[PDB]
Amino acid sequence: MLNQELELSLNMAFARAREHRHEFMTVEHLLLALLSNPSAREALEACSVDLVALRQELEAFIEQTTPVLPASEEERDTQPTLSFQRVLQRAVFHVQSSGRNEVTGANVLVAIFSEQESQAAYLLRKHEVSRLDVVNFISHGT
Amino acid sequence: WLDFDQLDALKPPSMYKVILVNDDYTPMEFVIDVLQKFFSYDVERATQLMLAVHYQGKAICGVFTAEVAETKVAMVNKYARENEHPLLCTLEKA
Ligand SMILES: [Zn+2]
Repeated sequence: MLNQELELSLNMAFARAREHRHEFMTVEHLLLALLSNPSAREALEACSVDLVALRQELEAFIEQTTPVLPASEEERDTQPTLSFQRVLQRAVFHVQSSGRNEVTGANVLVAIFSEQESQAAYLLRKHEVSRLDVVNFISHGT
Repeated sequence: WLDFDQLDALKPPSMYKVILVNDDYTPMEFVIDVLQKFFSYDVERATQLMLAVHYQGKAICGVFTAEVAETKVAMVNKYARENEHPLLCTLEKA
C-alpha cells in the first residue's frame, strides 16, 4: 500500500499538472513532489542535497519540456508517462520483494534511479546522490 | 482519474525524434487524424506531414524528451491498433 503521505504527494502532483494543462505527468513532476514528501525529503537532506536548487532545476525543466494540451480539447486529459508508471510499479516491487507492504516517498526515490533516461535520475546523480545512498539511509538512518 | 495502485562524466538524457512510418493500408485521413490528435498540428501542416510520410517513406512528427517521446509513441501505436491500422510510430535519438 502506498502510504498516506505518498498518496497525498502523488495526488497533488497530478492536480498541479492538470491545472497547468500538461499533457503528461512525468517522473520530474514526481521528483518535484517528493521534495516536500517527508520520507523522501529526509533522505535527500541526509545526502546533503541543495533542495532549493533541485526544485528550481525540476521546475524549469518541467515547464520548458512538458507539452501543454490545446485550450480546445476535452476528450483527453493529463496522463502519466510510461516512465512514471514504471517508477511506481518498481517501488512497490522493491518493497514487496523485501517481504513488506508499506511504500514511502523514499522507496519511490529509490525506484527513480532505474529510469536511466529520465531527467530526474540525471539530476539526482548530478547532486551526488546514488541509489545505494538512499537505500542505506532507509536501512540505517544518518 | 488515476488509480496509483493500479495504472566520471555525466551527460543529460538525449532528446528523441518521434517518427511516423509509411504503409499501404493506413488511410491518409487516419495519418492526419493522428497528427492532429497526438501532435497538435493544424489541418494544413498535418496534411503536409502526411504527404512527406507518403512520398519519403517516413516523417518526423516532433522532438521530445526520451520520457515524453516513449509515451507519445505508445499512445499512437495503441490508437492505430484500436482502429485496426498497421500505422507504425517509432523513436530515435535526435
Ligand atoms: Zn506545470
